[PDB]
Amino acid sequence: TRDRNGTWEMESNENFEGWMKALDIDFALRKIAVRLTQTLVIDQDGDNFKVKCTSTFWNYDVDFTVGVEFDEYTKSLDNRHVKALVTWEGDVLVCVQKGEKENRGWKKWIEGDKLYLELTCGDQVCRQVFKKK
Ligand SMILES: *C/C=C(C)/C=C/C=C(C)/C=C/C1=C(C)CCCC1(C)C
Repeated sequence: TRDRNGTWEMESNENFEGWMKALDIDFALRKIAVRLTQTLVIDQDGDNFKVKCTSTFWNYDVDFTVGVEFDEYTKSLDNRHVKALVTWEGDVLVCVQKGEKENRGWKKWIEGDKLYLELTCGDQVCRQVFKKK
């Protein structure tokens, strides 16, 4: 399915520290973030998405249209400008963030009841799994 709509509660988070370190997020901020429980809210309407990842201190929001490049400034993360592009590869939602870091982006799959998110930077992959609330 290409559906991603819903409220998604994190069940597992693998190598979040390694991925934050690959982005050069400062150590002190990584220590605050690393085991915060995350909720991911996705609103999807045709090509248009609004994605909100929320925690206690610390949010990450992005809105985009599938197939339309957009500038992203990761102000609450590593504070870089990337040219982002989200597309479908079959039923996989794929984002490439072109910029300083190589292999930077994310992918979302659904399998069973569950949303699988892989965040990449350099040689690091962070694997998260969410259940729909
Ligand atoms: C499709 C879903 C995506 C791309 C969600 C990405 C979520 C993040 C990059 C969240 C990052 C966060 C940190 C690096 C610090 C802790 C706060 C978070 C969880 C919002």
